[PDB]
Amino acid sequence: MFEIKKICCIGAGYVGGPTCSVIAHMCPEIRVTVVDVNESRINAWNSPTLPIYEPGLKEVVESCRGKNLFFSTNIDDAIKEADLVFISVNTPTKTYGMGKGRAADLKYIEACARRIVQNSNGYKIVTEKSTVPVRAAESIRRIFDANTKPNLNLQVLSNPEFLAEGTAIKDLKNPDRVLIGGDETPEGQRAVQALCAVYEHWVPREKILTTNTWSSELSKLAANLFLAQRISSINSISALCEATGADVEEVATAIGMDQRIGNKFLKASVGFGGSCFQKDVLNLVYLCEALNLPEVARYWQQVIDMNDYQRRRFASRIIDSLFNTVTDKKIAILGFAFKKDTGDTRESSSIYISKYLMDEGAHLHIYDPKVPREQIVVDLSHDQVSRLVTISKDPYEACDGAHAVVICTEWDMFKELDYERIHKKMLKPAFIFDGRRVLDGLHNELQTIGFQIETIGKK
Amino acid sequence: FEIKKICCIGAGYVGGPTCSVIAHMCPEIRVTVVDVNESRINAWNSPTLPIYEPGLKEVVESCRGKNLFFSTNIDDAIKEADLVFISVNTPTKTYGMGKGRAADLKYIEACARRIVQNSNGYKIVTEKSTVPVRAAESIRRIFDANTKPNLNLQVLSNPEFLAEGTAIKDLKNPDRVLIGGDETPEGQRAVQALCAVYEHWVPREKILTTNTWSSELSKLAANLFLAQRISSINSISALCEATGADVEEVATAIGMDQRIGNKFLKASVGFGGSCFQKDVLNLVYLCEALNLPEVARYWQQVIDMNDYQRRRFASRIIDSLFNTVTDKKIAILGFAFKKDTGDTRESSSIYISKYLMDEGAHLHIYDPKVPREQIVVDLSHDQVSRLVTISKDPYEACDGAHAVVICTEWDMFKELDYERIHKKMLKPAFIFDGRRVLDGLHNELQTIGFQIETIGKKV
Amino acid sequence: FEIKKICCIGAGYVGGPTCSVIAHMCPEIRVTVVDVNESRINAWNSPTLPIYEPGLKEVVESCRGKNLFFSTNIDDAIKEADLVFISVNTPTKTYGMGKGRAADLKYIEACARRIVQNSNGYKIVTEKSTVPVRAAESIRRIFDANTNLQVLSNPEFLAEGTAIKDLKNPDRVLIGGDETPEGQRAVQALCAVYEHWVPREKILTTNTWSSELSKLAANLFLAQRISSINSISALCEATGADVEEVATAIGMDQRIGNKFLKASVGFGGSCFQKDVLNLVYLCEALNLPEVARYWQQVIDMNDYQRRRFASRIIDSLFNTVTDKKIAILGFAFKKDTGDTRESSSIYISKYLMDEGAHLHIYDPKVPREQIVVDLSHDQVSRLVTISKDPYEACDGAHAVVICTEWDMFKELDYERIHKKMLKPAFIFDGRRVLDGLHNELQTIGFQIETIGKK
Ligand SMILES: NC(=O)C1=CN([C@@H]2O[C@H](COP(=O)(O)OP(=O)(O)OC[C@H]3O[C@@H](n4cnc5c(N)ncnc54)[C@H](O)[C@@H]3O)[C@@H](O)[C@H]2O)C=CC1
Ligand SMILES: NC(=O)C1=CN([C@@H]2O[C@H](COP(=O)(O)OP(=O)(O)OC[C@H]3O[C@@H](n4cnc5c(N)ncnc54)[C@H](O)[C@@H]3O)[C@@H](O)[C@H]2O)C=CC1
Ligand SMILES: NC(=O)C1=CN([C@@H]2O[C@H](COP(=O)(O)OP(=O)(O)OC[C@H]3O[C@@H](n4cnc5c(N)ncnc54)[C@H](O)[C@@H]3O)[C@@H](O)[C@H]2O)C=CC1
Ligand SMILES: O=c1ccn([C@@H]2O[C@H](COP(=O)(O)OP(=O)(O)O[C@H]3O[C@H](CO)[C@@H](O)[C@H](O)[C@H]3O)[C@@H](O)[C@H]2O)c(=O)[nH]1
Ligand SMILES: O=c1ccn([C@@H]2O[C@H](COP(=O)(O)OP(=O)(O)O[C@H]3O[C@H](CO)[C@@H](O)[C@H](O)[C@H]3O)[C@@H](O)[C@H]2O)c(=O)[nH]1
Ligand SMILES: O=c1ccn([C@@H]2O[C@H](COP(=O)(O)OP(=O)(O)O[C@H]3O[C@H](CO)[C@@H](O)[C@H](O)[C@H]3O)[C@@H](O)[C@H]2O)c(=O)[nH]1
Repeated sequence: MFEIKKICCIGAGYVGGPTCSVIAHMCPEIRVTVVDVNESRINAWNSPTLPIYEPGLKEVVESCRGKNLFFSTNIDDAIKEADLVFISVNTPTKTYGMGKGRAADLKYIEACARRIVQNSNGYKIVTEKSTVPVRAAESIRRIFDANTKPNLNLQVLSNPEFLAEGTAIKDLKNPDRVLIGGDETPEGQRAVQALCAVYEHWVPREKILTTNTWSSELSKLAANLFLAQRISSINSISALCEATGADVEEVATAIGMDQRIGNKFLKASVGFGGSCFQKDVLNLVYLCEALNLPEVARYWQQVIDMNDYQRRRFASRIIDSLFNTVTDKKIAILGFAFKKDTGDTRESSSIYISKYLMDEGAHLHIYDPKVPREQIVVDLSHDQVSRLVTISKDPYEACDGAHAVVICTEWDMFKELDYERIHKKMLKPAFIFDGRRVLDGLHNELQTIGFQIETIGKK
Repeated sequence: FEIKKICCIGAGYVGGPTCSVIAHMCPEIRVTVVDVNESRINAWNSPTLPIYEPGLKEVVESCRGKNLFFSTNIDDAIKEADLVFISVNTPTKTYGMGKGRAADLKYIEACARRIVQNSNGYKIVTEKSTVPVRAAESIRRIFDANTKPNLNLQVLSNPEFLAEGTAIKDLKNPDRVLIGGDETPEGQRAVQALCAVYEHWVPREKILTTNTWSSELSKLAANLFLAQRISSINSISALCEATGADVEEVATAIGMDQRIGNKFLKASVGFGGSCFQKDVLNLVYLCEALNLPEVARYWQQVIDMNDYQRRRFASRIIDSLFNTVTDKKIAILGFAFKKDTGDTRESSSIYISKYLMDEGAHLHIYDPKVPREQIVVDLSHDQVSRLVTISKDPYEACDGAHAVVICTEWDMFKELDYERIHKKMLKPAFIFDGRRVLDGLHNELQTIGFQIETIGKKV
Repeated sequence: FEIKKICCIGAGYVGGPTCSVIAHMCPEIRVTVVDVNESRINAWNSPTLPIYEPGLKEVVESCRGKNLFFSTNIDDAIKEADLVFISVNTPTKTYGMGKGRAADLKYIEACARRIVQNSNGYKIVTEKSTVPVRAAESIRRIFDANTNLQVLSNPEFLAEGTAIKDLKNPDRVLIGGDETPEGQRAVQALCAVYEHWVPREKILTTNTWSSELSKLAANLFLAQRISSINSISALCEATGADVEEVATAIGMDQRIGNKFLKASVGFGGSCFQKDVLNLVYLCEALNLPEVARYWQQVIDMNDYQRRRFASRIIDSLFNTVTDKKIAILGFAFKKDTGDTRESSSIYISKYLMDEGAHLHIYDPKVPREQIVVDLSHDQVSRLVTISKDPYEACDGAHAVVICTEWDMFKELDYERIHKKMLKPAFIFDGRRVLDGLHNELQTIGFQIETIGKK
């Protein structure tokens, strides 16, 4: 019977923000207050230009901002007034100690939990939205039960997020499903039903799926595991195609017409990237090693190993094709973002293709149309960067007097280039290693030009 | 030109149904299925077909005697037919080099050589049999080594995608038909000619033409992807039992992401059937042939997971019976590898039954459609005489037993009288549900006094 | 056409002697030996050459400025030459993919590209560097791209220290080339150069790959022998047999030969280990792990032999060597050279340095700056002294460690050495140079331990 009147969200990031903006927009009589430790980020949200850009987000925020939606920096009063409290802070991979470089660090989630119980009174619904390790909600509950008061009654729910970077507003206005996890006790289900009620304001009851708490946490990770698996699986197929004279695009199409298999996430590449997949896989493999599930640990670890194989063997072909040495040779790196049409570099296959060539002493010239040059120096640093790396300002400068052109990001502009011009002003034999299949179709015109072309999944 | 006479060498789970469906759809084409096995051809020409397949008996009776024939006269059949299917079995080698891993092609080769010994003029030889990549090239060399004047034999790949239990449905309305052929003129003659046969009931949009190697590899990749889904959901199942999450919940949340799909996410004791294990093992072995050890161990994980799923389940039964099962009666419900078939090939029931037989148990096995003599054959290799009993009905098997092990998801098992089953079971009585069919009946079952444990649910 | 002008890119231990010997034999041919190291070139034009090779000083001074030249000007040497030798180094890559295994072909690639940037008309490019199999296909692809040049293989078989005798009286010459018309003309042209002083029966012609691979295979067999007889020495030590008797016995069987059966602390030198590693790394790419791990045993045994010997010393010195003066007699990798590439002396010294031993190192032909360089990367200032004469090195020494078979180490006065060593005294004979001299040393009071004696 509980009705959720005011909402607070700790963490105004890529998840915290748009999620609450849409809630605000869909349920005009609910107050949505987004707070965050980073005072700048909060300010950019009330600013004309948003901290994170998502198509349609500005329209949504500007619709209810100041009406029922508020961005604020006063976290404490947001919490003590709220009915439901989202925890949407980050869980970065631990950089030291046990689980170094795989395990998730809960220090921020724990900070939200302690600050909540500090400022809370009466009844409240705490809902974690961050990708957490299974039973991380058990920690939030430990903390709350340890620091209890009279009339304090805090209920912990899981409500993970699923939006893809790029389609967030669509993916939230019209979700494939909404996921809510709660205790299978009466205090839980009441809290589950309260969060349902909020999602019912624009999400049909049929797409709202309720589970237990650990099913919901585990669901978040596994969805990413299955997706990343699909890519590693087709990538391994692409290796096999090159050895047997098959074409991986032909094999993809045939596989994906099996409706039980489906056709999404089958485009073989030089490796997947992004701030989410590899992190979640490592998180799950570390969790498994801690629950004495080595069989399961090493099952999922093959998603990473294969993705690491895909990248390393690309670099190997380049060196193997360049007469086994690539030291002091100019090489063009076309594309630095992990996927096209973005400026995000996180875990981009190009960082590692570049780092491999940099270990040989190749003189790299890098071009991305959207990535700032100073970001590329960070991703390659940690200098060896000054001697070998050079961020070019247009593609043709990168290919001038180069041995090879390496395409590492699927930018559509790379499909349009003047490979006539590039060839005259390259060293011979000129090579093209395309690791994003963007040059599919153009293979014949390129050979006759004299270009030597090697692409993933075709001999 | 038109194919007017088809011959299919191999009257098994592929050759029978696929040919019945062609005849039923192509009245003007004479379809003859041949086999070296006379009892089987006898069964085909009888009111009791040699396999149980929903709907197969109507389709056969629909045109048997008119354009559909079953004979042991292989030689005259090859001679008469325009198109010759190769649809013989391709088991894993149980001996020699690659024992336990490599595919055994002795049955393909015998077809190829019989085909050439029986052939004049023009024929299209098509292999449906799942084979290693480059396997048609062998048939092609055998034909080239034994060409006689006017002998023109074209070779095609036409992998089959039906699933047992849904064969007539899959054949009558396939997601796709895949044909692999020479990029040469004679090959395109051959491929167009086979497209014409399927174009009688299969829309041209759903007919995929590729080269021979892509076709064979697609069939392999399709099966690998499917089996991977099962191993992936099963690996999640083990993690569920350790965390308290529920695999049926997690599966559901995962499958509503349309990029993943909701098919083939039903955790089990282990996938069976003639093809998944052997096809993975084939691809893995072939990867070693071609210096691709990374790919080999990426897919090897599919089998290892499945074998761990099975061992872990056997272990629950034994650990929950205090690690001693000697002379304890155990009911085994379901011996078929899936429901709606009589095929037991590689059924998890076999491996589960064998684990319990090694512990000295008294197994009473029931299954609605698997013939009695097949079960005895599958557990022999007597241990069977001392330990194994085939039960006429499920209540007999559960009578005086310590536990019920459900291995096949036949619908009837959910409908049993467990009230009755309990009174005559030894106490404490266990139901180990290896297929999640008793889901939602757990509360009722516990009050009846039954102890129920199922894949992917924390005890 | 008769080859009238020859260029050799790379004036090292191969390009220098091999071209000196070509010039001394062929007075109607102009041989210019070039290199980027200007100090190396200048030393080749000096009364003190940049390498110690017996007979080499005579040969060079007999032609330098008649038909033998050493220049920094790489381009004109190629432009005007009829034949360009590539004799540059192919080390083991210390970086990137295959670090510690694969051969670095960056110096070959440099020649191939400078040749075509600096040459017109007809020229013969010969690969004398020890390359992997099919590396001559790579130079061919380069030349057929930036387009008339022919590519040949002519590996060298000279061993350092005997380079002059081996170049004047070779067992055989190996020339590998294309099986084409254009190729077989270029091969018989190089034969003509060698036929001035090598008989035709001892000139062997094959194809490019068979030649590139014969060089590696030959060095494998050679290195395998040493390791093989070295393994027997450890067998001898445990059964009281004697490695020299066993070796002598083995070698009387004509089918085995009597050569390369001298046990030792471990084979060194620029090539064996890198060539074995090269071939192993070749084998992985070719999906041949048995061949790979077969030849890998040639390296493991070598490393074992050195370690076993280094531990011999530490164990015998009552298990501790910290702050103890030890003499290292012999830093070159073999006798009659000053090359210290992969000398076992480096590996024993580095082992002894890890124990904190103060080393005093002597070698007749190795210059002191090389030893300091070889033993570093300070730890060296603290622990390593370089002695002007041997008796200085052994003054107050706990032990004398012989790592090189310089004939003069017999000639020493171990009466005198023993009087001024700390007690008890030890000699560790890593080359068996002291056989027969034992009883003397035993009576003098020296404790003598060598390779292959219990
Ligand atoms: N990036 C994505 O596409 C998705 C991310 N996620 C989850 O979101 C996490 C990070 O989310 P983002 O919004 O992308 O990152 P973010 O770092 O932009 O957002 C988290 C915000 O929380 C603030 N914060 C951290 N600790 C705090 C504390 N104790 N008190 C107050 N504010 C605090 C941070 O300053 C930051 O602005 C991931 O690790 C994952 O768990 C889930 C789905 C997708
Ligand atoms: N059973 C299935 O679900 C499917 C299997 N496949 C593939 O189709 C092939 C056939 O499989 P099944 O029909 O299940 O096997 P099966 O063993 O039931 O049928 C093969 C038939 O071929 C006959 N045969 C063997 N050698 C012969 C010869 N030299 N001459 C004449 N007849 C001969 C056998 O007696 C047998 O009746 C396999 O390669 C399998 O991988 C493809 C799709 C579905
Ligand atoms: N040392 C030996 O006994 C033999 C060695 N070989 C092979 O012959 C080769 C020559 O080895 P070494 O002479 O001992 O080594 P090295 O290091 O003495 O000679 C290489 C010389 O070439 C110069 N060089 C390298 N790249 C150059 C370039 N691009 N342009 C101009 N000069 C360049 C270097 O400055 C150096 O002085 C090696 O590949 C070796 O494996 C073959 C037979 C015998
Ligand atoms: O066919 C394909 C599709 C994608 N990719 C690669 O996959 C990577 C990841 O792309 P994407 O899925 O957009 O990553 P994210 O933007 O981080 O979003 C993922 O991670 C989020 C956080 O868990 C989930 O909400 C999303 O559903 C999931 O797509 C990229 O580098 C792509 O190049 C391929 O290689 N082939
Ligand atoms: O979610 C699932 C789906 C299946 N299974 C099991 O997996 C096995 C295989 O199931 P299914 O695919 O229906 O069996 P098959 O009849 O062997 O069909 C597969 O193998 C055929 C032979 O290659 C292909 O033609 C089909 O496309 C492919 O589905 C059976 O033991 C099932 O019980 C599960 O455990 N969970
Ligand atoms: O019976 C023996 C023979 C040699 N060695 C050791 O082997 C090493 C190398 O000796 P050697 O073969 O002379 O070395 P190199 O001077 O490098 O010559 C070898 O390596 C050259 C480069 O590949 C080839 O040209 C020669 O044919 C080949 O003998 C030295 O450290 C020696 O002490 C022994 O220990 N015992």
